[PDB]
Amino acid sequence: SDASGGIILIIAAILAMIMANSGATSGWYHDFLETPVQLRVGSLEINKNMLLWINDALMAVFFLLVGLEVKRELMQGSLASLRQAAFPVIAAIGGMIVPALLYLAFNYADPITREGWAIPAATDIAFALGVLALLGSRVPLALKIFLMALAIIDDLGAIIIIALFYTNDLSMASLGVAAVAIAVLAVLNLCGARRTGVYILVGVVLWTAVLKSGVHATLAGVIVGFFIPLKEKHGRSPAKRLEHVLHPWVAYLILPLFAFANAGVSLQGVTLDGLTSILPLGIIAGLLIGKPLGISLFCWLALRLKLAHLPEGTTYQQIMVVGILCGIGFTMSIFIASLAFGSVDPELINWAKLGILVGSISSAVIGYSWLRVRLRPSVEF
Amino acid sequence: SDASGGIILIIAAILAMIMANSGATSGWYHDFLETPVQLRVGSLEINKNMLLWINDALMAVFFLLVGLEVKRELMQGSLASLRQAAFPVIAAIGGMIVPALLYLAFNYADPITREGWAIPAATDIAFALGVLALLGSRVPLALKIFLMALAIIDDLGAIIIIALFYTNDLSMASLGVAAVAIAVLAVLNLCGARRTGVYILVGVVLWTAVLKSGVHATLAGVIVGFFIPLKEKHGRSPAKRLEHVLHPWVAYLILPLFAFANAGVSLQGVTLDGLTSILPLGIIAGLLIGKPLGISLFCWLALRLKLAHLPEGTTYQQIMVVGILCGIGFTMSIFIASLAFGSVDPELINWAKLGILVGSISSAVIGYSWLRVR
Repeated sequence: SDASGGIILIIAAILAMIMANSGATSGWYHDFLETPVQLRVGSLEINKNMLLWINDALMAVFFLLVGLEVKRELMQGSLASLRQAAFPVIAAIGGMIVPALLYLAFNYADPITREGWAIPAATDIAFALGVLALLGSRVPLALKIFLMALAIIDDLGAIIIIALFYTNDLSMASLGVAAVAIAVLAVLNLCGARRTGVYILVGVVLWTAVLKSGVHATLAGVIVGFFIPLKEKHGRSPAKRLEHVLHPWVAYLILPLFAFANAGVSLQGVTLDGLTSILPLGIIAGLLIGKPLGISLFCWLALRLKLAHLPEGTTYQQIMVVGILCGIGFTMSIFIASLAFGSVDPELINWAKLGILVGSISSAVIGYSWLRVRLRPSVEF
Repeated sequence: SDASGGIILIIAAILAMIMANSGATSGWYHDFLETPVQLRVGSLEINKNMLLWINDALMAVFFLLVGLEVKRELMQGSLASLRQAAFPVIAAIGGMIVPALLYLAFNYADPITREGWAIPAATDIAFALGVLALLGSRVPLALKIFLMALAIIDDLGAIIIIALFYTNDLSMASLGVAAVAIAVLAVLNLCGARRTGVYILVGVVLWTAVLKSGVHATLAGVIVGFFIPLKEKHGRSPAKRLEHVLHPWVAYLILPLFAFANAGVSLQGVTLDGLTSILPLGIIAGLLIGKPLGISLFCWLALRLKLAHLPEGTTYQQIMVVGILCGIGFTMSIFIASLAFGSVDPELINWAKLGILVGSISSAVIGYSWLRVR
């Protein structure tokens, strides 16, 4: 049903463009989105916009799910055995280096815009499986496994690196409470509690603790996911169950809402035909060329270097098309930009939005057409 | 396991007394509890204490559970049929009138302290079933049904009345959003959605909207509970399930935390031996005498007036003892006082805490000894 998740996502985002363009709404839209939000507890004052609380919450939840999933893979899936996992992993660290270097060579030596190196290295999972689910039963599962592993390694990779990069801002008190929350999660696991709500609570305390850092409040949900018990010992599993409960929310509510909030951009307001700025074309090159070339090349090199591939997907034809499909960073690229540029500049965000809008809808349509003539046609009669 | 829930509740409250008494901690305790909390959204500024957010949240959840339970009773339990429900209902409206009137006669014409008339009419369910579970398997289920019906009718009754009393404060915008949230709950129920989380979300919107009123933020959870589908059509029931999931939280976390936060009161600080003030003695009269006399009398009168009783509980001996057991308003009385006196005075709250502490530990020890021999 990730076809309807895809279409509801695209309806959301398109409705956000409409919102941010039409005069009658594009004012309410921005005055809502840029509304100041601050919380004061006696002397404690924490302030951000609406959009930043929204983003931090939504990505916290999303990466809670991603944490759950990457654990499941890491112990019972295509990331469990050192054999299977070799191919996606190699395909990833290559599907990230190339998108950056095509963007950094196009952004040579500009200390402001250098920091958005990790922008092409993102891939919007929902839009990829969204378009991919439009082809129906013609699509093999080895392909979706491969892609869903690639998206996760690259995105969680970028989030980890970005987490490591900006640390200057976290107070020792917040880091103390963070560490003690994590330790509570640990003891909670090792003492084995089925009750997952407790893990969630302590998780929220960890989130609030690092709340003054979107990348850390995001990474909080991944920590929470990583610390929820997996084993079916109970007869049921809490991690698997929770994940099953999340899947609908994060696909019908969380992502479409996030798109509705962060994909709206004014065009009628301003559309300067010169998309030749080092950011738009640097990013476009990082997604439309950086992704497919990185993926494809590193998979060739993976097969050569003794490391085989994930079964029944045509390495010459389909793998490279998945490589293109990796070039849609949409929501995740918007989030990464909103991390690397959120504090520094509000206008680099919009040109990044443009560049990644172009790189996305292009690698999505291009990847679509070369793929509609590569499925062996499920005949009906 | 409401025995362990009871003992963990009493450990929490006692630990709160220790907290608020011992010099080394009674400062941190109060500076934590009285810490200013304010949220600002552009021009929107909402501000309360830590204790007020804590109370509103905890009572929202609690009365979500109570909403669920009272619905379950209203359709599939002791409150379903007009026959069985007659006895607890009559026993309640009499177990509320008498506690007030014994407190209002003791608080004749004092426009400040009149308002706490609904303080003795509360009954801390957790402490009642907490001491009641200390007796073990000797306790019949008709008694627990009767008491758990009384507690709810009386407490939900007081909350409803208090909800209707102070309306002067709620903005038309917040009321508008409240009404539209409730409407969404309605449409969501009539279009039959299994997914209970949606009901919870809309529920939270309702809560947030009426957030500037503890009694309405509390009543929000009851609205949410009322609007969650009950039928076992799915093969399972979402309201029953959710209630089942709630029961351990609200007993092990919510109540002991609430008692740890609202039962701590300084004695070493001040203990004037004059507990003759119209509040302490009016309250004590309302709980220790008001409750048992109200209950027992209205149950006698219930049996007389054609309305029979709940099966296999001795009306002469046990019923009156339950009437005593209703005289422990502990947490609920604390909440009611924190509603009628939260905005008017910080010191009427503490004398209320004392009066209801006395009335509670006394009606619990007295109700205990007369019951260990029955």
